Amino acid sequence: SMTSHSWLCDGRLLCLHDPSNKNNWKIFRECWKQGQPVLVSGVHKKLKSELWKPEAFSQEFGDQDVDLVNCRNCAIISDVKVRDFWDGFEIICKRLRSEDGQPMVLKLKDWPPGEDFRDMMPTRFEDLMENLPLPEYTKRDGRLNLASRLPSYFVRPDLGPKMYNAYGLITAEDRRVGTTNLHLDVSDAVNVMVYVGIPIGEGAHDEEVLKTIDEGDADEVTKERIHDHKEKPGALWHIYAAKDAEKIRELLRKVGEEQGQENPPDHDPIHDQSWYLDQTLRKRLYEEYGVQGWAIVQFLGDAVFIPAGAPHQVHNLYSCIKVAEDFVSPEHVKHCFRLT
Ligand SMILES: CC(C)(CO)NC(=O)Nc1ccc(Cl)cc1
Ligand SMILES: [Cl-]
Ligand SMILES: [Cl-]
Ligand SMILES: [Cl-]
Ligand SMILES: [Cl-]
Ligand SMILES: [Mn+2]
Repeated sequence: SMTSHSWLCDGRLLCLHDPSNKNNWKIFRECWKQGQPVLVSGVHKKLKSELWKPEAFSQEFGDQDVDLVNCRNCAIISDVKVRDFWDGFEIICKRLRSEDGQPMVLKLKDWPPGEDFRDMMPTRFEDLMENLPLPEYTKRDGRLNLASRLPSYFVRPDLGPKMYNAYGLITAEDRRVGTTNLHLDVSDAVNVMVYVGIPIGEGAHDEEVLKTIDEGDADEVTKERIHDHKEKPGALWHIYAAKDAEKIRELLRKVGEEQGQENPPDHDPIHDQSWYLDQTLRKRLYEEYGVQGWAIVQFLGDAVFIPAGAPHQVHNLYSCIKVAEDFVSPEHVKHCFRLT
């Protein structure tokens, strides 16, 4: 039967089921005030699916110049055409190859660039902004979004949204790599999975995806969305409470020293955006520092709410198109204040 919500991460994560329900705020706001992330499913059913396909982005914008990142080694591929990324999104025999002759796992950097999403893609902008969940928090002029209402004593987010496009990580060695490394934001954010591309060529890659989710610490109910409902999984997230950020910095300073990095005692390994917490590091954070996180699988049409100050990392299972909007809730405005 249809219900309003469920609890994932062994009861520790709210999952809303109706993205446009006028009463969602009554369930949301208590979890949000406690500094927890929230998942909202079903946003893909509200969108115009023809606007969010890789072949359309290639046809309309393919002649623009961009830089890519090689996810495996962080090498920058400079000044290529954006069609060279899009045409390899799902079809493995079209991907740029490294010198070993293997197809690369690539991330499309800063595209559309800076604040240009609205100017470059006005119809996509309308379709996304009109269908964001919790609109009093997430719309540019929502009553509970302080972004447009704060003086210069607060760090204000750029004008959004921002698009995040990258291929899926494939191999057993790839399990230790991030799509986006561990970092934090001083604003709140909502991140929507608008498209998941499951390839063909090296298609039959189902098995390494299940081992990644299982070793990723995903709960038993999350494993049921695959086997029972056949939903498309996009990306594995780990999110940590804002209150645990300094304990994470202590672990990463100790590990940086063990690995012969030579860092001053005060340097900030989260701001550096240079670490991915693999199974070994996540277990060491729990056992040695007492810190538990949330392991979240973001399926097609899931919106992940990330609280200001919360350290988080992202590992794509398949090729993903994500679109994110920043906002400033009253619950978490302390995180962007420039004094004390
Ligand atoms: C039978 C329906 C309406 C179909 O979606 N399911 C619900 O109960 N939805 C619901 C979601 C949020 C709130 Cl706050 C209230 C109700
Ligand atoms: Cl907080
Ligand atoms: Cl458009
Ligand atoms: Cl709302
Ligand atoms: Cl990164
Ligand atoms: Mn982020």
